[PDB]
Amino acid sequence: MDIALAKRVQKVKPSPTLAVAAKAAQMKAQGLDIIGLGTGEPDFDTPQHIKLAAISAIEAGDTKYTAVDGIVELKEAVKNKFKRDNELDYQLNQILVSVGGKQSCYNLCQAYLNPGDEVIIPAPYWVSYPDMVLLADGVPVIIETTPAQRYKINAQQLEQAITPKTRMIFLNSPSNPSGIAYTQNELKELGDVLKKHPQILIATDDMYEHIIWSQPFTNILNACPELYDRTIVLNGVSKAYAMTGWRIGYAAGPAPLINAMKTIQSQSTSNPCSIAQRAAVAALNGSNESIEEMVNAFHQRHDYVADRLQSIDGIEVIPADGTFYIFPSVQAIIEKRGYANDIEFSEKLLNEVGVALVPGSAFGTEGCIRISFATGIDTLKDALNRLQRFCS
Amino acid sequence: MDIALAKRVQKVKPSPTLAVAAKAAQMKAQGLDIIGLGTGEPDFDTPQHIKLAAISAIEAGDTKYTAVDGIVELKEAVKNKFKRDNELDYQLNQILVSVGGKQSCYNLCQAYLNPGDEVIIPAPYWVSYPDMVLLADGVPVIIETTPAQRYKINAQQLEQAITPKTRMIFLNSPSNPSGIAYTQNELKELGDVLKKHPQILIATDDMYEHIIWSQPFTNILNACPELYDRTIVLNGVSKAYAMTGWRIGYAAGPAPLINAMKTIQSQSTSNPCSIAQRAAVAALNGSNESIEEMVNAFHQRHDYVADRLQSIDGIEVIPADGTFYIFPSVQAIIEKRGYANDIEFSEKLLNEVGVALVPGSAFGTEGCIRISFATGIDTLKDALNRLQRFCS
Repeated sequence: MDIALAKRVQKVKPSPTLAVAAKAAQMKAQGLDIIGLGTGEPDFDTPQHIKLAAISAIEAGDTKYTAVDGIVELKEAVKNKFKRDNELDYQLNQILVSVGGKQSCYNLCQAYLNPGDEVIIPAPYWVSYPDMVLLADGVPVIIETTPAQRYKINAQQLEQAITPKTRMIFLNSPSNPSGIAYTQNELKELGDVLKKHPQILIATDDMYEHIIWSQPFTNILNACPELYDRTIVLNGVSKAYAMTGWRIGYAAGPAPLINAMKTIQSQSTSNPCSIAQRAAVAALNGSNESIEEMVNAFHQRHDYVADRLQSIDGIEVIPADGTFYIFPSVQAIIEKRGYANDIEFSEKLLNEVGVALVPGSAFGTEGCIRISFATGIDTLKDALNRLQRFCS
Repeated sequence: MDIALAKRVQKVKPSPTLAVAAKAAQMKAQGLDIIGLGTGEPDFDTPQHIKLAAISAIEAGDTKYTAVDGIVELKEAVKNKFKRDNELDYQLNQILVSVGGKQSCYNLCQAYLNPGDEVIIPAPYWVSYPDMVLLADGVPVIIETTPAQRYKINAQQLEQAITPKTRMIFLNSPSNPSGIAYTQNELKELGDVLKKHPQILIATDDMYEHIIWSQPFTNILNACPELYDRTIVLNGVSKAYAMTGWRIGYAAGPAPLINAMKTIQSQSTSNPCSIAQRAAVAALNGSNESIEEMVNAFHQRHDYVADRLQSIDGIEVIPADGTFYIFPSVQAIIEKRGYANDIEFSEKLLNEVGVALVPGSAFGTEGCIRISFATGIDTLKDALNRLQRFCS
């Protein structure tokens, strides 16, 4: 009598960042004093001129289907953003507007990956990279890194993991969860390895491109232009303009790949919310001021948090270059107390002092925790006080 | 030099509804005198109370991540809409809000179907049914119907199509492209066959449920409530409330299937645009004044269009029960003028008098065309004058 389900969903698990978020929302909605230091979104509202454009779009009758791959105003804005921000040249047939940055990745895997294809994924990785590979029947090949490398892979590791079967790699810099960015010198060394394997497609996820303070943002294509013809660039307005719930991402890459991704999209979501596309145009075509103000605040919150974590015995802290995440290791605490792993550390801490985090093993790096400083410094000081009490 | 693309994407060919829409848009954009008769979307704005609710959600800052399967106000409004409209009972863990009703269908295939699984699809079909089945490596099993059977399958056809590997059926009533609705009598005769094959999931697509005039709407569960355990109901607001651009659909069925579909969604789009969800809450909880207003206009247009198509020699026409489509056969003309098929008929009609419509072959019924009367009652009088001048 029991309904049998698709073998492909048994291979993955539901988003565990989103499960921590939903655990804490529901505990909060039941009256409990919980603090969700595992946020995926800033504490700023969408800037006012983006709102007025979405409102104004609703009043004009922009409530219809559009080109599946995005209205021309949006694709133009994207084209000009890649020229003016990243000195990359893309035609409009190389651009695809999608329903969040996550879908861009999902379309890429469905559009490109065949059963058994191996995808190099550096750990610590964004939770969804292996699940999106697995849903397309690819094989995640994880490269584990340590604080002794500031959580960045190196050329001999990469060459070691590459195989005749490997057909894609994800490079995510600035990284969710670590907050670390590859310098240009370092990206050059990785491109050198990659130019020797022409069958490998390079997916650079630049979603945190503007949330960076230790250096100006660079990506693999600035470092090694030679790889242009086999790189998809993935990006979005989610984090740079606090438009998380608007669900607008975008991508640029080789025309045949973009057309295939568009094929998957026309058969799953068709076009994104047309009101949200209009909002996105206002964002990309607007001034970066609300960015600079947001990023300055994230930076001062980051320094506050990193220094708080430094004062807690048993916590080894690696400072981020960007994003609103920091990824310290609680391994010393796990060992002295006898917990199985960072999951138990996370469950105990939630249950004892009400701080909800994402355990590092959800990202492939056991013994760490992911802390988001995308909330106000008052929430931060409270939560870190609670984490300090727990670690005593 | 060239990027190789995934085998699954080679199984699907571009949508013919999307290609007619885009080709007519270039022809109007160059200045030719084109009338579009192949839109899949009403010519009404989104009603004011929905628009107001969305604007107010923008100003209120509901611009962040929600629960992946939808805000609880919208899930409750779906629960009550199913109880109120269709006398079906569903709990919140049986309901999933998706990025358009197309995504509900896509999530369903990815969550349910295993490679080799056969899915029964009555012809004429919505053009996306077989593509979505193939993208999940399932195998479409078309039941072909004739204008004489009013383009409906009978019990004998459904029994002869079922095999050990039949796992799903799509029942789309009222139908895109035909406009025909099954009666409760005919559905029960179908449910009686399905009762003898418990392994078949039933996917009833009721997106056009309110766009009906020939009879009260009923679906397979009003006909055979016993099938409740193995039926998922797909719906949405795109067609009833003129909200295609908003990208909100919803589904109700068995909790373990709804949860796998949620898993797929959590790894592809996350939650749909939070602004659209509030707009959807206003639509479902609102009055039905917009719909009755829209639907009677469509009834008036259909009746005019149908009366017209009878008077044209060589055209046989079956009147519609609803939707904004009519699906008449031009086969007598293809023979007479020696055309290859409805495709050559459709390019020649668009070349000669600039009427854009969709050939019946795209929905799997050679020799018909889909006319859509979701345009002005004035524009329709002209479209149909051009149609004699082509056919007479």
